[PDB]
Amino acid sequence: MDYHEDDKRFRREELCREAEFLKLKMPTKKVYHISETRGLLKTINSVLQKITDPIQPKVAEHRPQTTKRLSYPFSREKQHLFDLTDRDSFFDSKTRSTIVYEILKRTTCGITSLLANGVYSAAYPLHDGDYEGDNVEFNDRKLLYEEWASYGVFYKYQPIDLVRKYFGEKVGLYFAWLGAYTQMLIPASIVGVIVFLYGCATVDENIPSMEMCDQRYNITMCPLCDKTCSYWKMSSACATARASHLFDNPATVFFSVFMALWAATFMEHWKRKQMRLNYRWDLTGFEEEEEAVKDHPRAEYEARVLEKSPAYFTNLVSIIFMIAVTFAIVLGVIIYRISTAAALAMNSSPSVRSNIRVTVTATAVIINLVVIILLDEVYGCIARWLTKIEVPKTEKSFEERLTFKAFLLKFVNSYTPIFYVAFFKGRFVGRPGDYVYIFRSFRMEECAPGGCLMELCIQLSIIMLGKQLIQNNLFEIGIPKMKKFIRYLKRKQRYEVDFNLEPFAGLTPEYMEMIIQFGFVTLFVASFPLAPLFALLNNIIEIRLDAKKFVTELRRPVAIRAKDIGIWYNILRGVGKLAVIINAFVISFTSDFIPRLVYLYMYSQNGTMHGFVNHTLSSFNVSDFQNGTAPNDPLDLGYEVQICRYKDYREPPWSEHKYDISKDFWAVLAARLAFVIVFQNLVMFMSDFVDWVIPDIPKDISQQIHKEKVLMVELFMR
Amino acid sequence: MDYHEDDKRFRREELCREAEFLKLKMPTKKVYHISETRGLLKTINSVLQKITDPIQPKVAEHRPQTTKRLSYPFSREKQHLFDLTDRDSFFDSKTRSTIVYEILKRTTCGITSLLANGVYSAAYPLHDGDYEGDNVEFNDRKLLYEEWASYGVFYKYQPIDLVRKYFGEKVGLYFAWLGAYTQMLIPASIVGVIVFLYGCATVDENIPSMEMCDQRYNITMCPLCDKTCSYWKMSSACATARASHLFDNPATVFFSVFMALWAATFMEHWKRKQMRLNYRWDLTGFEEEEEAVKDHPRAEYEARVLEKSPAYFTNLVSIIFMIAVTFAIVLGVIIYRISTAAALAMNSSPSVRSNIRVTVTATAVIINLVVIILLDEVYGCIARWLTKIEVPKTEKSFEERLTFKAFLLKFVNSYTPIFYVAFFKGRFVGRPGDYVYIFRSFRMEECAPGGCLMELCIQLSIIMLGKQLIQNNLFEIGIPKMKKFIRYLKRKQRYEVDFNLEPFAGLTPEYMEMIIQFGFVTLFVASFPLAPLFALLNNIIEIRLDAKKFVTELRRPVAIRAKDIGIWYNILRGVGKLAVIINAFVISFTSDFIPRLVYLYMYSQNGTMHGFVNHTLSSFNVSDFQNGTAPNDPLDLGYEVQICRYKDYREPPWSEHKYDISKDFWAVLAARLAFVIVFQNLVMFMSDFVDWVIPDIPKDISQQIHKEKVLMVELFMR
Ligand SMILES: [Ca+2]
Ligand SMILES: [Ca+2]
Ligand SMILES: [Ca+2]
Ligand SMILES: [Ca+2]
Repeated sequence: MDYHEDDKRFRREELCREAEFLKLKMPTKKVYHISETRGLLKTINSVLQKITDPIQPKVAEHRPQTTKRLSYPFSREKQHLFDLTDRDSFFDSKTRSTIVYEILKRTTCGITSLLANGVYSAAYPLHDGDYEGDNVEFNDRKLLYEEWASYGVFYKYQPIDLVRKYFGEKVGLYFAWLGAYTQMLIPASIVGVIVFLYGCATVDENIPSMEMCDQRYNITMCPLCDKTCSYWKMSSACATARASHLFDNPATVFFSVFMALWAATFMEHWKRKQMRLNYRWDLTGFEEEEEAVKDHPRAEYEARVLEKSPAYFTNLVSIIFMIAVTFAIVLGVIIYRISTAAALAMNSSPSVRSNIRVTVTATAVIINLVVIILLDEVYGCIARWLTKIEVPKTEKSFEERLTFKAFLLKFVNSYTPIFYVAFFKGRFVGRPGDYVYIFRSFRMEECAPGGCLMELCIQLSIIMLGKQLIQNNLFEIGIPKMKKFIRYLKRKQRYEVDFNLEPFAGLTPEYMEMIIQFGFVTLFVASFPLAPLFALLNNIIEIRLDAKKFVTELRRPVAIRAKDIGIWYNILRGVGKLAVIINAFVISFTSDFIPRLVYLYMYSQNGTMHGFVNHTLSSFNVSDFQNGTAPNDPLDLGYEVQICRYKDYREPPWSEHKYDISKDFWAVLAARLAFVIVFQNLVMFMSDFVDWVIPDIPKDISQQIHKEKVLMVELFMR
Repeated sequence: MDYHEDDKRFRREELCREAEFLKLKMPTKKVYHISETRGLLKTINSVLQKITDPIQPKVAEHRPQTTKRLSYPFSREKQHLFDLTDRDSFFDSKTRSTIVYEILKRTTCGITSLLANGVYSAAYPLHDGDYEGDNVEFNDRKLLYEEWASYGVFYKYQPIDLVRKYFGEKVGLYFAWLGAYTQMLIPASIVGVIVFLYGCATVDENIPSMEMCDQRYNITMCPLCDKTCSYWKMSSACATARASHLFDNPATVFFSVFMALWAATFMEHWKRKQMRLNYRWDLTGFEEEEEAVKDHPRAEYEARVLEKSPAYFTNLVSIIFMIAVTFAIVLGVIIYRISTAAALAMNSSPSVRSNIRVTVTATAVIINLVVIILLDEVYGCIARWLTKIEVPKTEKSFEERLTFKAFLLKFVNSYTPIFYVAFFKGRFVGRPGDYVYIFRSFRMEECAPGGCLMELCIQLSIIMLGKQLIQNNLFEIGIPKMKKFIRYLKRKQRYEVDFNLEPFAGLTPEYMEMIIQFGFVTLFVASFPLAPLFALLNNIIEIRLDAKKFVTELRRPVAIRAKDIGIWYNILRGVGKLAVIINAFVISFTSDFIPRLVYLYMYSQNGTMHGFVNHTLSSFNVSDFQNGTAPNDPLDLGYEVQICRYKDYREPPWSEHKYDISKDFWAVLAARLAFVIVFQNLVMFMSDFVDWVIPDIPKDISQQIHKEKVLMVELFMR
C-alpha cells in the first residue's frame, strides 16, 4: 500500500564520505520543517517526503498564495488568500508539490545547488495514477490522457483548466498559446487555400506564361550553365512558369497584406486571452525582487572578488556571440553552396542519362536540411555553454539570455538558405559577355530556368513538409523511445515507475520549434500561399503530440507559476516586425510582379500586356563568349543559334553601347523600391492601427475584476 | 482681517426664482458636510467656504490620500496614508482645496453641473498672498514668483517640488516636462550649431556651388515664369545655392540620424524622469473606474433612451471629423497657393521696379501665417464643438478626444504649407515643351531659382522666428492684458482680488504649442539644422512666460493629481514615428544629396565630382515653346539664346527621342528610393535599439521602492 507523498529525491546506494555527510546533513537541515522517509530496493533507492498541515499553510501564507473560497458572485467563486478551509486536504497535489519545492529551495546547505553538484540525482513530484490501465479510479492524469492527449480528440478544444491544475500555470499557458495559435491559423489557412484556388483558376488564362510556352515561335535562350551546356527553348521550361503563376498573382499581394494584418491581430488576440487567463487563474505578478536564490558559481565569484578586492565581460562575451552569429551566417550560406554543389559535373563521371533537372535541387536541399539539423544540435549546445560562461546572477536571467542566444542561432542557420535563395540567387551574376568567378576558378552562382522563385517555393514546401511535419515529429517521438530502449537494454511503486521516466528538460524547445514555425509562416508568406495550411497540419499534430509527451513519458514538472509567456512574446513581436519588410522585399525583388506592372503601365502600346517575355528577354551576339567558355556542344536543335536571349534588361548588341544597362532596368528597379516604400509603410501603419483599435485589456475582464474587488471589500468590512 | 478659507463660489446679486431656490438648496445640501458663509459688496458678491477637521480626514481616508510621516529611512521620509498628525493643520492649502473640491464634486443636486447650467459663475480656490508686494511674509506664491517665475532666473533650475506643492501634480508635471525638454535641447542645439559651422567652413571650398556661379562660362537657363519673363544666368543665382550648401552637406545627414536618436532618447529619458517624479510624489495610480461623475447631457440622453426603449454615431462623427481633416488639408494647400499668388503680375500694374525677388515669398508666407492663425482659432472652436457633439460619457474621455481632434487639426493646418514646399513644389511641372495648366488657364506651380529647398528653409526660419518666438509669445502676453483692459474700461480682500483674475482654461493649449514645436524640431531637421537652437530660445522664454502666466494672472487651479502626462506622450511617440520617414523623404526628394552621390559614384570620369551642374542641367531647343507662351521679351543679354538649360534629367534635343526621360532620371530616382529604404529601416532599428538599451523603470527608483516597502511592513508588524 502507498500513501500520499509530494516530492522525492535520489541518494546513490552503496570525497564520497563528505558526500554522504552532506547527504544526511541536508535532510536533517529540513527535518524541522518537513517529514521524510527512505525507500528500499536492491539497486535503486529513493528518499520519500511528506508535507504536514502544521507547516503547509504557514509557508503558504508566506507568499500571496491565492486559493478558492466558498462564496460566489454570479457562479464565479472568488479567491481570497487564507481564512478558512474546513477540509484540511483541499490543496491539490500540484500546490503541495510546488510548496514543498519552495521549502526545498529555501533550505540551502538551494536544493538545485547540491543537485547540480551531484550528491543527489533526482528531485521530482509524483504523477497521479496510471494512464488508462486496469481498475484505475479516474484521477486527473487518466482523465487528462483520455480527453486531452488522445489523437482521437484532435478536433475538440483542450481542457485548459484541467491541464493547469495538473501541470502548472506555465504548461497551461504554453498549451493555451498553442490553442490560440491553431485557432488563429484556421482562417489564414482558409484564405491561403482560396488564394491558391484563384491562382489555379487563372493559370490557364493569364498572358505571360501561355506565351512563355506558346509554341511555333522557335525562340531560344542562353545557357546558365558553367561550360558544358546547350541553348534551350524558353517554351521547354514553362512547367516552372505555369507553376510559378500559382505562387505569384495579384492575389498573393492581397494575402501578404492580410497576413501581416493577421500577425498583428494574433498578437493582440493572445494578449487579450493571456490577460483573461491571468485573471481566471492566479492574478498578482509581484514576484521576489532577485532575492530567492543566487547561483553557486555567482556566489563563489563574489567570494573571489571579495578576497581579491568582469562587469564588462558580459559585453565581451556578447560581441563574442555576435561574431559567432556572423560565423553561423557565413556557415549557413557556404553549407547551402556545398549542398547545391553536391552534384558537380554529374554528366561526365556517373553518366546518369536520366536528367529530370528537378531532382538535383531536391537532393541539394535535403543534404542542406541534414547539415543544418546537426548544426542546430551543436548550436544549442554551444549556446548553453556561452550562457553558462556569461555568468548571469539569477536563474531567470540565465534562461532568458540562453533563450535569446539559442533563438538567434537557430533563426540564423534555419533562415540563411531561404534568404540566399529568395534574394541573393541570381543578383550578382553578370551578363553572357562576362560573369564573376571566385579565385578565377569557376562561375559563382546561377539562378533557375524559369525563375528561382520556384527554387524558393520548393525549398519552403519541403522545409515545411520534410523538416517540420515529418522529421521534427518523428525525432520527437523516437528520441524518447530510443532513450528508453537504451535504458531497457542497458506492481512496482509509483515513486519508481515515475523514476523510470525521462526528466523534464524545459519548455524552451517546444516554444522554439513553434516560434521558428511562426517565422516560416509570417516571414515568407508573400511568394508562398497555403503555408498557414502546412502550419495548421503541423500544429494539429503538435498539440496532441506534446500532450502525449507530457502525460505519458515526461515525469511530472515542478509546476512553477508565471504570468507572462516570457521573452517569447517579444520574439513574436520582433518576427512580426521583420515580416513586413521581408514580405516587401520578396514581392519586389523575387515575385516578378513589379516588372509585370511596369510593363503594363509603361510599355503597353496595346492596352493589356502581351509580349512581356519578349520585352524582358534581351539579346546577345553569341560570338562574344570569352576564352572558350562557350557552350561546349552547340547542338543546333534549331537551324542555327545566332542570338541567345537572357533576361537582364540590357541593351541589344546592335546598339552603340552593347550589353549596357538599359533604361528599363533602372525603371523597374525604381518602381520596385517604390513598392517596397509604399507596402512597408502602409502595412506598418495598418499594423499599428489594428493594434490601436483592439484593446489590450479585455473589457469583460475589467468588469469582472471591478465587481470582484467591490465585493471583496464589501465582504471584508463585515 | 481675513481667516483661512479653501474654496469660493459666486451667486449673482439681485426661472430666476427656481434659480435662487437651487442656489440655496445646494449649499444646504452640502452644509451637513462643510461650513460656508457669504460676503458683501454692492455690485459683486461671493460665497466663502471653510473646511473642518471633523470632515477633512474623513474624506481624506475615503481615498488613498498618501501623506508624509515622522520616520525616515536615510533622510528620505516615508509616506503612509493616515495614522497620526499632532499638528492638525499640516495639510497644505492645495490639499485642502482639492479635498473640498472633491466634496463639492461628490454632492450633485456635481458642482460643475449647475456651474455649467449657469446658476453660479465661479468655483476657485484661494491664492496665498501677494507676489512681491509690501510687508508680505514670504508665502509660497511670493517665493515661487521670486525664484521661479522671474525672467532673471532663466538660467537656473526650477523649484519643482515648490510648484508641485503650490499648484498641483499636473502643473508640476507640465513644468518638469518642459525642464527636461530644454535640458535635452541643449546638446541638440550645440550639435546643430557645429553642423552649421562645418557648413560655413566648407561652403567656400565645395565644388557644385562655386561652379554654379563660376563666371566666364556664359551659360543660361530657361525661364520658370508664366509668360512674361526672360532667360537668366545660372551664375546670377548662386547666393541661393551658396546658402543652400549650409543647409545641405554630408553633415546634415549625420544630424538627422543624431536627431532621430535624440528624439528616441528624449522620450526614454522623460519616461525615466516621470517614473522618478511619480515615486517622489504620490505613487499609486488606482483611480476611480468611471464612477465619479457622468455628464448631465449623457444622463439625460440615457433618460431619453430609457423613455423611448447612437452607439455608432461616435464613428459617424469620427468619419465626419476625418472629412473635416481632409477639408483642412486642401484648405491649407489652397491657402498657401493664394498666399504665394498674392503678387500676381506685380510688374505691369504696380510697376514696383525694385525687384529683389526674395521679398515676394516672404510676404507670401507672412499672409499664409496670418490666415493659418485665424484658421487655428476657428479649428480649435470647431474641435470643441465636434467633441461636445460626440457626447463622451466621462469628462476625461471628452478631454482626450478633444485633444486628439484639436491636435490633428492644428498639425494639418500648421504643416500643409511646409509639406507642399518641401515635397510637392517642383514635382508635377512638365518640361519647357509643355507644362500643366489648371482649367487650361495658367501654369500651376513652379519651383525656385536655385532650388526651392531654400523656400523650405526660409519658411521654416520665419515660422520658427515669426510665429513661435515672436507672435505666439506676444499674443500670449497681450490677450490676458487686453482682456484685463477690456474689463478695466468696461485693501480689497483676497477672494475678490482673486476674482479680478482670469480663469484657468487648461493645460491643453500649452501642451499643444510645445508639441507643435516638437514636430517642427524633429520633423524637418534634416534640411534645416540649428532648429534645436530656435526651439531652445523659444523654450528658455516659454518656461518663465508660463510661470508668470500662472503665478501673476491665472487664478489658482484646482490642483488635480495625475500620474501620466496624458495622450501627449502617445502624440510624442507618433511624431517621433513620423520623423524618420519625413527626414528620409526630405533627404532624398529635397536635399539634392542623392543626385550628387549618384553623379560622384556613377558619372565621375575624373575621380571627384566636377561639372555636376552641367551633368544635371539638360537642354532645350528654344524654338519649341508652344502657342506663344515663349519669353515675352527675349532680351539677348548674351549674343543670342539658342538653347535654354532646365534641370530635369531629360534627353537633349539632338537625339532621336527629344525631351524624353533619360536613363539618369530613373537612376537617381532608384537611388533616392534606395536611400529612403536604407535610412528609414536603419534608423528605425537604431531607435528601437536605443529604446531597448535604456531601461524604462529607473534602477535607483526600484531600489528606493524596495527599501521603502521593506521598511513599511517592518514598521507595520511592530
Ligand atoms: Ca513539429
Ligand atoms: Ca515539438
Ligand atoms: Ca511659444
Ligand atoms: Ca505658450
